[PDB]
Amino acid sequence: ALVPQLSTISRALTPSPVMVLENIEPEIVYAGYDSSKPDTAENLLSTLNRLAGKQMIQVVKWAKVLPGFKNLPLEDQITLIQYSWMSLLSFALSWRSYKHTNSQFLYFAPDLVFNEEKMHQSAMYELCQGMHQISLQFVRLQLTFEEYTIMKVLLLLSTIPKDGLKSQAAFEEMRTNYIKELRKMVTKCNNSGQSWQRFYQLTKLLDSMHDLVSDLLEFCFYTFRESHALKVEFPAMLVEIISDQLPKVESGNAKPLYFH
Ligand SMILES: CC(=O)[C@H]1CC[C@H]2[C@@H]3CCC4=CC(=O)CC[C@]4(C)[C@H]3CC[C@]12C
Repeated sequence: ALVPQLSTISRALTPSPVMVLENIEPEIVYAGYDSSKPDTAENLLSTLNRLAGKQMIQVVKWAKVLPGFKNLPLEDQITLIQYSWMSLLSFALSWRSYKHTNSQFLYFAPDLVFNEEKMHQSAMYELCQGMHQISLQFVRLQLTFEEYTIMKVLLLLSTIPKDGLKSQAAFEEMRTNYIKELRKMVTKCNNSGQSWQRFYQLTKLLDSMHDLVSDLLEFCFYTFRESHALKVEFPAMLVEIISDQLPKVESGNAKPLYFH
């Protein structure tokens, strides 16, 4: 007589959150690097900024379909993306470096791979070495794609306003759920000692991104404010993001969340 509103088939066929993360992972983006131009800081940095703007367009499309993110107030979704963008892009850079070059180079894009020489020419050498160190860590830990996709969501949820989000409870719920995903993901089959040791390594890695990202942002805000004198160009997307972030971070309104 009445139509069952529950779908057994639907629940059974719905993919796990981890499988969804794999399904929504953005496709690789090209930098549009032109080797006919000289490899001076002005050109390399402008090209990386253009690449960043293209990558952020895809990050936003990804965030729209990230399981759980839609549950947070809109204002909070926008805020987390703005506070975490540098952590997401630098972590993804190490991932590509790890997968495409065994962490021997920094794989910004298929058409723009930095070797030591480009790192020096970029005038961002020490920062490049810092992102490279994360890539090297991926090799030591043999980071898996599943672990990486969960950690990336955790990074999106790693920095919040000192004040607070519109819904701290909604945020905590999502953050706790994804930490649970990582927790289960590192569970072996049966060996708590090894399982906790790896969870510790992964969370220590996540934590280490805050100091790296702070240094990346210091340099970013610096080149941004002196873009005219330095001739470093930024695409509309980055001007929007940085114009919002710079004052908030510099006034002490960004609060990093740590595991340790
Ligand atoms: C121009 C500048 O200040 C540099 C310093 C840190 C650099 C960013 C470092 C992380 C990064 C990784 C990418 O894969 C795309 C470009 C970005 C997002 C870089 C764009 C250029 C930045 C913002």
